[PDB]
This record gives sequence, structure tokens and C-alpha cells, in this order.
Amino acid sequence: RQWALEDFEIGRPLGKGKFGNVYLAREKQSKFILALKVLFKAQLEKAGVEHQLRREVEIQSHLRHPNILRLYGYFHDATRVYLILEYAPLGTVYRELQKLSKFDEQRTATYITELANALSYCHSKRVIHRDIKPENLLLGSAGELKIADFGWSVHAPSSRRDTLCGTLDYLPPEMIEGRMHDEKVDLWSLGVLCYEFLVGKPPFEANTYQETYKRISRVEFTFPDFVTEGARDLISRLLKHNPSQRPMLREVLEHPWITANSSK
Ligand SMILES: O=C(O)c1ccc(Nc2nccc(Nc3ccccc3Cl)n2)cc1
Repeated sequence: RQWALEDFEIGRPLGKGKFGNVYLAREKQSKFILALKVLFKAQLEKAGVEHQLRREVEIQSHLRHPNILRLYGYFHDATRVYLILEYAPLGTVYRELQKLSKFDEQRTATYITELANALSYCHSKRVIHRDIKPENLLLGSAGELKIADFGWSVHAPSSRRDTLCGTLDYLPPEMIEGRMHDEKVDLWSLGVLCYEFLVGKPPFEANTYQETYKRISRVEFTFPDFVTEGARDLISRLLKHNPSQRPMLREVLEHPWITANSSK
């Protein structure tokens, strides 16, 4: 009816964010495993986000997709807000990407279809701008890809390197430039993901925030040799200063290179 903390057993922290942690967890009776997002709400006050969080769990509770991480429920005690989340066993595509250093065209094209389907679902539900950079993407039961998004950025301990430092790389020129953004932002993201999948780094990566901005806004990015032309064409068509010049989502799914190497 309404949950509370003691309905759950708590395991390790999966990741730690600035507003709180995602703990591995299971409902007490069913012994069923899930993820508990814990938000401190004191850091929520300062940061000035409560309200929109509170209609978030409204909007996200309504969403259902294979490739979207499902929000089971939510509750609060006094000092903390809890998101009851679908558990994704295999973690972040960002770790996986760190493993192999790069993906191949199967992996990529399939992830991309998986992503395109979610966003396309998302739009129909009137939900835009989902942050799909790799560290908010999780890996489900066997191979499947899940957009986590929602709550604010969580890291499993690792690396350090790029902390962020990972920010604008995925941000579209219109967003960076402080301008009204529409559904088409998410296709910019897609273009950046795809590139990173194959290359191992994002196209605009640079040692300074300024320079990164320089490259994004001016859309300056160059492929290493191995990138297939069909890859290039999709990326190129995906990353355009003009939103209107970028494909609709099904165009992506229909793309020659997508359909070729996509397991899905
Ligand atoms: O540490 C690992 O190997 C690891 C990280 C995440 C895992 N699964 C999972 N499921 C549901 C939500 C969620 N939040 C989250 C946790 C850390 C980073 C990013 C996100 Cl979205 N994470 C499993 C293992």
C-alpha cells in the first residue's frame, strides 16, 4: 500500500551520488531484489529541486519500456526520499566501455536501436531530453540496455580520471548556448553515444571546457580510420548544428548501417 524502509533488506551501495546513494536491496518477504535510490532531501532543499522531483515520480511511474529502467514505487520517511527501482545486474555501459575500450558495430547498432526505441516511446509519452550518456545507461538480465536517468548523477567507485569533465560532451550546441531546446536534442546525444561506442572517446573531448565548447558549437569532430562509412553517415546526419537538420527517430532505426549490424 505504502512502503517504508524496513520493508527492505539493504546490500552494498551500487553507486553514490551527490544527493544520495543507490543501494542494492530486496523486499523482505518476497526476497525479491531491487535498487533503492536514497535522496538526502537536505541537499535537495539547497539545490532547489523538490517539486519537479515530486512530479517526476509522477511521470516516470507511468513509463514502461524494456529499455527504460522501471520505477516500481516511492515513499519517504522524514529526512529521505526513496525511489524503488528495477535492478540492473550488469551495471553501467560505461564500465563495460571501459573494459573493452571500444565496442563493435553489432553491439553499437543494437544499443542504438534499443536507445532509439526508448526515446521514441518517451516522446509519445511527452518526455524529452533524457540523459543517455553511458554512465546513466545500465545493463539488464543478459544483454539488454536500460536508460536510468531520473535522479542525479551516481557513480560506482572507479577510475577517477574523467569525473566530470564528462559534461558538455553529450550536451547539444542549443542547450549549451542557453536556448529553447526541443525533442531533437536527444538525437544529438545519440550521435555522440554512437561515436563513443566505436571510438572509445566522445568526439568533442578536450582538456579544457572552453575548447570542448569550441568543438561542439562549431561541430568539429574527426573519425579515426576504422569507422565505417555507414557509421560516419549516421553520426554525421545525427550531429548537426541545426536541430531541424537531424533525423527523426525512426529514420535512425531505418538507417542502412543500423539495420545491417543490429541484433534488434
Ligand atoms: O557497481 C556496479 O558494478 C553496479 C552498478 C549498477 C548496478 N545496477 C543498477 N541497477 C539499477 C540502478 C542502478 N543505479 C546506478 C548505480 C551506479 C551507477 C549508475 C546508476 Cl544509474 N544500478 C549493478 C552493479
